[PDB]
Amino acid sequence: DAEMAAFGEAAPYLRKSEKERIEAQNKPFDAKSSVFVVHPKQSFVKGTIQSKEGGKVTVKTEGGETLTVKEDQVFSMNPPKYDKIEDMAMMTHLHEPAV
Amino acid sequence: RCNGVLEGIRICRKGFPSRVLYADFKQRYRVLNASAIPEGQFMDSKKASE
Amino acid sequence: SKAAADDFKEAFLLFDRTGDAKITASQVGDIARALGQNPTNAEINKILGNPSKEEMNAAAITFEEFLPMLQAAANNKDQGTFEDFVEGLRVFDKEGNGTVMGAELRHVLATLGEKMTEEEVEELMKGQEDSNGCINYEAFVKHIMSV
Repeated sequence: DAEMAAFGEAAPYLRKSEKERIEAQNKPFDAKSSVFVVHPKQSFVKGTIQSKEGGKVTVKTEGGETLTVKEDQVFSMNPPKYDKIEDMAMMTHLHEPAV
Repeated sequence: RCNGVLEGIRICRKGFPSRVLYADFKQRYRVLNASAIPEGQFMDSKKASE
Repeated sequence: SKAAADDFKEAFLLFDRTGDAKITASQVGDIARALGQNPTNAEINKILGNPSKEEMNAAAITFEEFLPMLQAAANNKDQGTFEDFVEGLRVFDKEGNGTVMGAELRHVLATLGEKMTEEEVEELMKGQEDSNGCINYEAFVKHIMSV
């Protein structure tokens, strides 16, 4: 904010307001349940883990859908701290979906 | 895949996947040894995280 | 065992402020240390809870519980090796001489792990650190193991 001036007008397209950030990184997160998953129509959509079939997984969706997919059709989701990371390679979750 | 992007991620993950930028490192984690991590981050943007 | 050391019972009469021969559960950590035992505060905490004993509500004691808790803590004194204490601080500062910069040891002792107050940190550095800002931990750990 303080920094950004040079751009000023461009700023919004380069970086986000220091609270937009803050409001995004500092939010509730449930690791053990929040996840990315495979999806027949849409490539990978996000969801919440519901149950566990011992090597199958049932997940809710973000749109509202329930699918029971393999263990490796399921991929973790980065903590909010990594929202719109400048360098995805700083993420602690190097997946296909997260990218 | 065809870009190389996904291959750079691969090679990274064999390696040191997640890579934190220093300030981005300070802010989020200062609180862990709050006194000594804050001092580090403030005192040298890099030296801090150290 | 007695070796029946009856001076542990005489020291319990010096820590009980009411004279009724009971010592509250919050004093048991510091009195195990004053009898020559250094259990960590998480260990003192666990054991307590382990035995469904809540240090959150009022507590009393009896000598008949404090004696076996001191005897259960007395086996853990084999963890007090001075090689690892001096080698810990030798990995904490560069060069071949045992000196921590003042504020490095003070901030690490207050904020890393079991929080020691900065009042207690200043009382443990008072005399061993001179005005150069360099604590010689060869003599510092020697004097800390003198008590």
